[PDB]
Amino acid sequence: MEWSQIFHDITTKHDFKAMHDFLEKEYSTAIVYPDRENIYQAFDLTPFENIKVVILGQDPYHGPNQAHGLAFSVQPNAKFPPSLRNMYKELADDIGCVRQTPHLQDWAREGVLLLNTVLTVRQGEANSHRDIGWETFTDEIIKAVSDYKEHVVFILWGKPAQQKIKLIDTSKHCIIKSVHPSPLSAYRGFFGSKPYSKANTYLESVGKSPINWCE
Amino acid sequence: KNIEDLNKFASKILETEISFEESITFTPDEVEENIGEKPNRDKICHSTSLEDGRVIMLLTELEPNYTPWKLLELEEDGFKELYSKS
Repeated sequence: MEWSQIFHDITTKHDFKAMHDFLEKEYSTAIVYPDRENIYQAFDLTPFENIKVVILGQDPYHGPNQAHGLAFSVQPNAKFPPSLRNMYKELADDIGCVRQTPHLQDWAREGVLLLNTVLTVRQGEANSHRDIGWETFTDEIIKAVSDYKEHVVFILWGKPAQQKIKLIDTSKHCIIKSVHPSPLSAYRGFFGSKPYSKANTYLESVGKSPINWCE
Repeated sequence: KNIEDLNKFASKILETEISFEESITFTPDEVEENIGEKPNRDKICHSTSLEDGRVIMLLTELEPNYTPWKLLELEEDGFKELYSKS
């Protein structure tokens, strides 16, 4: 099964014309992140059939030289945002390795769908493109991954992400849920979460190769 | 209103250059479990790490107005309030 077929079925079932017109006009008249050419990068680097793990984010980073179409990732030569710092701290405490780059393209290639629920945002405006239609799309993606794949790990950080358990068949799929790695929430249960070993233990339990979380 | 406004607001209250890197939406239950108070409405937590190693968090209301609500610095076991509406 290919993204092409899944995107086709999703775009039959819902009219995205109004969204594509709006987004056309937005890129014309505003700074919109990430660059047009990266909106779907999470899909390009992680074909449907290579999905081992789904990590949900909210909306892309809204500062320059930050978002590139992956959840949590930023550009290689960009400041490490706090949530990533805490992801990297736990990863060192959990797996052992210390990541020197804040780019998560290697994760995506390993089989981690780094899917933001909302795939665009206006500069400096958190949630600016919430409910222009991106959640309709993303929800169908999450539903598709659950319906057609056999045994996938969904990692759900914070309650907004955890609302998507509705779309997951929790009898087929592994659910790793915890408080957000944001510095507001991290010390109240994200440290010692061990989402990375837990994911790999589950993948080996169903005959899938571990994800190499390190570089 | 946008991140410039929140950067200026938070820069005034700390008297050094603040640039917020990320904005994460939290539910009221989530704000409660972390700071002790349960708001009536979703908050967005705009966060940054500074050169001196300090972690600054501005909680605001939702889009479109991102009205401040609390400003916090991270301590060993908890937080330090640097601004509050209450």
